[PDB]
Amino acid sequence: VKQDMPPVGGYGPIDYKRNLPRRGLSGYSMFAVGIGALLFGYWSMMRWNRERRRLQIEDFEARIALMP
Amino acid sequence: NVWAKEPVLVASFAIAGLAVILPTLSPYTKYSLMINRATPYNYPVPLRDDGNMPDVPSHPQDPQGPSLEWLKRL
Repeated sequence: VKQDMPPVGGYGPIDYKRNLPRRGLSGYSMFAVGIGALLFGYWSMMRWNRERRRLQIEDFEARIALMP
Repeated sequence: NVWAKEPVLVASFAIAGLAVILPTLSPYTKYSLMINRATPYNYPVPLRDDGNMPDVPSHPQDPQGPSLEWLKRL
């Protein structure tokens, strides 16, 4: 017998495609969810700032009543 | 159109135009004026009684003068 290195009856194929998934969101959906979380942060920001101004006015009234 | 040419310029002019025009529509600028005017810094001075005003309440507890109640009611 002979003992070279042949391929055994043929081998499987190997791909040659530029395999790209291009996944992720679109323009509109990513854009809208970013602006939506932005507006959520704005609303909570507005609420905290106006309640904070209430308390800071109370601090002003403390210094007024303390002064003379 | 120009949306592919210089898109950051288009978004910049868009947010700039709304930042210019958008203060014309507000139910809140009067609230801003009331907040930023009615915050006391200096001392609220007293004054002479005998002008005979149906105003200027003699007691700080007395609500006869102009005050705020929309503050705690947001």
